[PDB]
Amino acid sequence: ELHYIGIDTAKEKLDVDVLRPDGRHRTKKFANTTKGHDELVSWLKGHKIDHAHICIEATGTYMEPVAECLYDAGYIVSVINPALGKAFAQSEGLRNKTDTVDARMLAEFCRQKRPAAWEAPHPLERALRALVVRHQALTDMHTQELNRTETAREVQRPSIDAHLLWLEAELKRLEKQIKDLTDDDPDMKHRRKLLESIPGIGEKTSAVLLAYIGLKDRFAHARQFAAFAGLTPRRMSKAGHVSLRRALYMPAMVATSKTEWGRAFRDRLAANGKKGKVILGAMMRKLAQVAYGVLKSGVPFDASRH
Amino acid sequence: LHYIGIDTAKEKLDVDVLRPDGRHRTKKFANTTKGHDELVSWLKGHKIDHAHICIEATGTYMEPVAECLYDAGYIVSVINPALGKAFAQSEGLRNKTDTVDARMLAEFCRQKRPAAWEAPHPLERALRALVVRHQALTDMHTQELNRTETAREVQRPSIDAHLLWLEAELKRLEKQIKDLTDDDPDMKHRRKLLESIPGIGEKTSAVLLAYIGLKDRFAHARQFAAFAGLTPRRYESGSSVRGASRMSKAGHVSLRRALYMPAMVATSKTEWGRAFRDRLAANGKKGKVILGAMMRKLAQVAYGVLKSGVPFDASRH
Amino acid sequence: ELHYIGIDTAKEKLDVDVLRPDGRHRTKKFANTTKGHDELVSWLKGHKIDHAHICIEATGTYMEPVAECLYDAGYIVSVINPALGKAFAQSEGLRNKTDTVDARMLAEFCRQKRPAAWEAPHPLERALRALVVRHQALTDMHTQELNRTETAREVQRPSIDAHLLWLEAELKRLEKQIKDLTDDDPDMKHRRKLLESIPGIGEKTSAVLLAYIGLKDRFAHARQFAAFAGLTPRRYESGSSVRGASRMSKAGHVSLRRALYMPAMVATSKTEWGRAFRDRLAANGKKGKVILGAMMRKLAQVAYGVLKSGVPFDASRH
Amino acid sequence: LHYIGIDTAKEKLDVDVLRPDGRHRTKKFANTTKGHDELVSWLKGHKIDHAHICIEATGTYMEPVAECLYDAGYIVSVINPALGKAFAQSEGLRNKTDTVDARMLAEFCRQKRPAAWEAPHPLERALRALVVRHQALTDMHTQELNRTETAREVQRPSIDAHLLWLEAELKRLEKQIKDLTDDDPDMKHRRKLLESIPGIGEKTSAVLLAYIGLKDRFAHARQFAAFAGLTPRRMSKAGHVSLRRALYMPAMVATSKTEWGRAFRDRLAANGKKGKVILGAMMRKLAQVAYGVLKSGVPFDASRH
RNA sequence: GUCCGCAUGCCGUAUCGGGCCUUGGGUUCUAACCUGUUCUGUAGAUUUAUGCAGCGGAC
RNA sequence: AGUGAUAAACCGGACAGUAUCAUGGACCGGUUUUCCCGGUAAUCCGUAUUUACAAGGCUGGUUUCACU
DNA sequence: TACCACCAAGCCGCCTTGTATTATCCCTC
DNA sequence: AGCTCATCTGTAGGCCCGATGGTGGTA
DNA sequence: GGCCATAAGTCAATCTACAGATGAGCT
DNA sequence: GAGGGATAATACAAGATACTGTTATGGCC
Ligand SMILES: [Mg+2]
Repeated sequence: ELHYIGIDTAKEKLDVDVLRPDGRHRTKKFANTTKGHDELVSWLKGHKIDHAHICIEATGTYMEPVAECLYDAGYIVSVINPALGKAFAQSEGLRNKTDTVDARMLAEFCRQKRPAAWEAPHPLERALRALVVRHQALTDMHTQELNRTETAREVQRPSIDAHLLWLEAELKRLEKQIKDLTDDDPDMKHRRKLLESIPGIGEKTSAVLLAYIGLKDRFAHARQFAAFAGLTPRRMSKAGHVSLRRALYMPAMVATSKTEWGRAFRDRLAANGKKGKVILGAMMRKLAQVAYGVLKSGVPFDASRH
Repeated sequence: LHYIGIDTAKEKLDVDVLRPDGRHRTKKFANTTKGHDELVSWLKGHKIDHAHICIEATGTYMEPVAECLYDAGYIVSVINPALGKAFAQSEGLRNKTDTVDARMLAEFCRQKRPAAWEAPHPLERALRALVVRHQALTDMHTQELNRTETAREVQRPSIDAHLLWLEAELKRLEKQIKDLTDDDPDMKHRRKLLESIPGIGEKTSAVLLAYIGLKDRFAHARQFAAFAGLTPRRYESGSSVRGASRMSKAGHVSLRRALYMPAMVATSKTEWGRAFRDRLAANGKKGKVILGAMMRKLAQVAYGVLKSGVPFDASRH
Repeated sequence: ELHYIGIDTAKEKLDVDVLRPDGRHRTKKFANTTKGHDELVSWLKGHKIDHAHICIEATGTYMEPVAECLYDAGYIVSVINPALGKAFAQSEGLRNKTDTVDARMLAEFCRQKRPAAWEAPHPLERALRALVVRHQALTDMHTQELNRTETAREVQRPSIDAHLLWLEAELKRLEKQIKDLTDDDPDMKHRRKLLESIPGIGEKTSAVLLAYIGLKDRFAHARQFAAFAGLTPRRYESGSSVRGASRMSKAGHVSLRRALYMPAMVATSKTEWGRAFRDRLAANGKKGKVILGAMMRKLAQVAYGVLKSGVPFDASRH
Repeated sequence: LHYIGIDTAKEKLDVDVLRPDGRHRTKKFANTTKGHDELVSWLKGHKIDHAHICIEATGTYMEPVAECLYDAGYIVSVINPALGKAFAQSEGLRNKTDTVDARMLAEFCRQKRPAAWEAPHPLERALRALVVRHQALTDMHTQELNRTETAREVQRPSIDAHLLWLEAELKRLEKQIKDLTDDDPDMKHRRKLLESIPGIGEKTSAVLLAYIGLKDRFAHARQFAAFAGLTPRRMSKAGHVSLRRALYMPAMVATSKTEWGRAFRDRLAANGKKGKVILGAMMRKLAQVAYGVLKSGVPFDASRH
């Protein structure tokens, strides 16, 4: 006795499809609102559905309320990468693509694949990643305006210089807001110190790594976390968080250039005859693994191991 | 019930059994009559009485082993290679640049539980073989036709000699097809029904029989249209993603190829065709769009007329 | 007597290649600095070169000072579209040494084609376009931060809301700076009112149009200004077989093309003469965006027409 | 001197004359033996007895009119169409029509002053035609060979019957080519020089001679390498594919089996070059050495390499 | 010999940007008609090849 | 930077192909959403040959070596 | 003790002209 | 003075150029 | 003097949902 | 009454798997 539910999410609506143990489908549309989420739970209890595994494609942040609602209702929620769903639909031989089809396709995804259960991240983890991605957003905007000074007309410059001062201030404000967040929590304070002990990783990179690694050891292996960033070869897969991947490139250079263990790594690969960026790609992968390793070890970085 | 996947190749087979408990027995074999008997014996050795084998439709290299296991007394499924690739990509994020392993096909078989494959009737195999040979030589004839336009004088003897040969051969095959369909009383009758449709003649009917077959495999005419890849492909999500509808093309190309000129003959110089054309033309559709739609219609009517078992009735349209 | 010079510009260094009437070359590289620009002029006068036609590629802000320098030093300066430059290099050979267009190639471009002479913009024209493109940059960033509010985390919202305020303030400030520019000059003040008289054009669109049309009427026909914005269809007819389909060329300033879209949408919807234009097109098998693309072209063409006429918009003419 | 630009079509012509004073004169003609005789007369109508005519290398529809005007007494230039298009994009940014292109070729002619086109010798034209036909039948013979691999048994009589026909025809042309060569004393000797190179045999010698021709129409051997599209820009590939493809198998036979070829392979292998990069390099070399050997007029000498 | 450890070797070309240039074609002929699908964006998801080598532990 | 010489050295990833596979979204009656059952030669959603085919064109960069 | 300067840097053919298929209807020997 | 509401499949080319972060080494 | 093997054989993340602009008539 | 010729359509994009031949020469018989 286990139902398999599939929810295709939109901004406004929720298309739901319940696959019963007998094999027949029940479907109903709902509003993607706090009210319409309570309507969904009531409609499941209406049909006497107590145990169910619910599958839902990671679709912006429109699925996040209902995923947490159904988790709290006491169901098994799985939030799948939508690339998998796309591939599954093709494997299921489906020609047309509609919302009703997708909700059914997700129900069958749930039954066949039996995906891993989804856990809502800790409030601190959610806060930290929010600040970190906001910080990258301002940096990008600061870089836009900093490029413009190069070829700016003299009537444009007062505006550009003014904007740069604002952006530089706001950037510092967040950096403190981040520091306050990690310093308050005893665990994050300690874990961040461990990351900064790695030569090549500083204030900025340590925050990014904590945002994606989290409080607890959610990864079982170092190579898993490296793969999660899209750093493991397939050429690099690039099948992982781009914000995590981009944050490691400049750490990789200062490591391979101005550290002992970095130059040691650089020279070894240089000997075998690797190009500059190939070595950097490799060092990005290594920094990721070492970062996860240092945290699980729970003791400062030790160069002797490398 | 065990689940087996076979990664077929020209020279080697690669086999992966999945036991009910969940352990993998694996062995490679030669893709030969000997190595097919080795497989059956190896399966029978490990006390594998009932199993569901899944094979990719790679080509003619997988056909003997599929027949061997069918005879041995197993459930053989022969899957569209695109489904296998898509399945591998649904199993992981980074399986794009990877082969579909025998293990993957066993998992495919367990999860999907695909339909059982049936070997075609020897007569159906012969017909489809002749029909695609006929298409092959038409293409070659067309090549040489195009060459006559801009030929040099020293080349023309060679091109003209080839054209004679190709026309003689095309004519020989057309008789060999006619003799095949006439000899069998079922095909003779079913062909006559297809030709009753206005827009469908001697060549198209042979192509339709080659893919419809003796038995009525398709439950609904809709499905035979989908089989040819002639149905539109909807692409809709939320209130933003709005992909324009287009011909799916996810079906037999040999079929889809054969229906275009019929569609053009239908919509142009036929009562029921013009009627269809005008209605869509009024609704504001392009010329080639109307043909694409008529192609789907002909396929759908072709199966409909056979399913009825009576000649084409214009009143129904 | 007339020499043909080509200058291949870079950030730091100039690369000059004189072509003599006889056919021999003179080559000398210079620094791309105020000193090196005066050094260039002296060097040309050194070799008794008073009459010459200089050809430079339009690569941005590194080639502007030297183009000014030579124009003032009494020479015919042509500033060519780099797309023309590359196409010329490919017409000279099939397997060219490099894909780059060197100074020698530019000297040759100048000789064979005798391109049109480049006139330096008026300080006010150059200032107005500077402010207008700055305004469009801040509008883009404002739109970025607007989109973010939709899906923002609550810890992020204070930062986004704060930025939006700054951007909105800056945009108001900059719009006033534009208004004060045009209202000071009696020429620009008059021309702006003539533009705004057109239904579907207001304060923002008028400034963009003035920025690209300028003080004087450089275009002979109004169709040419529509082409300058990249709003004219692109035909691809060849022989009998090769017949494609007409789409917008988009071969022109994006700043103009982006500025006219919402005006066109206002015109066809609310204004009488626009609605009239929409309907006649809509009668034929013409889709919504196709009508907008058409109205965009029309608005540009009317915008120029009105300024050339020198009298406010008159609905009777449409 | 007048600058005339002919835009060619299957049926019609679009002539555009540009006078020294700088005024256009347009007049259409039919692309026929009659309409070519009209053109000659109409030019002499406006007292044009000395002009440079520019026309795109467009199919074979411009071959008669080019031969006509060459015989009439004009400087005919037949330009690569890729150049023409590039020139059109250098003049403007917009629109592509027949009326534009006819006028455009007059401007091309004036500014560029392109090299004069010379009609091939009948034998050069015949040999090329046979060699081109021979490739067409080889490509068809391969199709039917591939088809035997996976053929059904009812198809197999048809495929085998076709192969026999194709093999008979290939053998026939190879003789027709050999007869053409052995008759002409020049081609007979020229081909013998080509075959003397280790790595070039019956097949390749005919292909090379088809594109080199009777006269030494290239100044240097490195020019002929460029004409095949074998020179690095990665290979440009800006040349005859028929000439290019013919050298790949000779290149393998050279680098693998011949003494001078192995030497070449080894030297690049020492520097650390990939398999196909060495083949790419040897293709260029065979082309260069082929032309060199003909210039010399002396059988291949290994010493030089 | 098997299984399990690994911040190990082998494999690895990051992510974002900025500025500037653009003087149609046909017609009943240039503020007319025919021909015309703007310019930019935003957010989220991603758990090993441990595949093969080493090195270590347990039985 | 020209001109002449070059069968040398450096720079070099050719072309053409073949076979095979493919059971719509839905609509119309029941049930009283879908699912499921029955029906579909009708209506709405369709730019064929998941690459249609043919012919033609293509006069190197540099380093040595001479002469300006 | 706060401030400055490096650290890495790949992409791979273009053009111009043409035409066939099949089945049904209409015209001529 | 303020608010709504008009469009919905995707497809121009070229040339000049810069930032990121975290060390070890300066003033 | 007629047959037969055989030399060569790189590629550049994937998805899923979403939004703004400007100017004129209306409120 | 039967056989041959002409016309209908025109912007293009977007699925997978398995596989082969070319030529010329030094090896064989
Ligand atoms: Mg969805």
